Amino acid sequence: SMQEEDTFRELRIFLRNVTHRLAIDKRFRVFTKPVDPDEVPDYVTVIKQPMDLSSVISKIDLHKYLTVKDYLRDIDLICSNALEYNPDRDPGDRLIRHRACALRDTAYAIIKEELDEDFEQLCEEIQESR
Ligand SMILES: Cc1cncc(-c2ccc(N[C@@H]3C[C@H]4CC[C@H](N4)[C@H]3CCC3CCS(=O)(=O)CC3)c3[nH]c(=O)c(C)cc23)c1
Repeated sequence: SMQEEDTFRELRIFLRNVTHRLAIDKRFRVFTKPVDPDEVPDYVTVIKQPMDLSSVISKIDLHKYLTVKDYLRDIDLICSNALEYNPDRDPGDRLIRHRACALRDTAYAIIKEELDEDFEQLCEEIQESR
């Protein structure tokens, strides 16, 4: 309907704002763009699907997220990837794993405080009717 196009445009607005707020945080710089293959030449082999906050914006714009839940899958992907690709005790790995977890925790916390559950529920129901 028209009532439904609006619902997803509002979602896209919501998600772009949250994503922007993560992307401007200095701790998450490492997650903002796709990996530089010169810096980590084996990344593509170790990680099935790279994900990053730039890509998440592109996906929002491509109407790829119909629910916040689907969005959070990709935030969770950004984080799990980092935990997978940098597992070691060394401080460089610990630092990025911390930041990965902090990204994930921040996203969820913004969403907890700012997403209306009835809005998310409406998004899920319009989605389920397709
Ligand atoms: C500028 C840039 C562009 N593209 C990719 C990266 C990048 C580099 C290194 C790692 N992982 C390292 C694996 C081994 C070797 C050292 C250490 N363990 C680890 C470096 C950790 C470092 C990352 C940059 S920081 O400023 O956040 C401080 C901690 C990378 N690992 C990744 O998972 C990603 C997404 C990129 C990346 C950087």
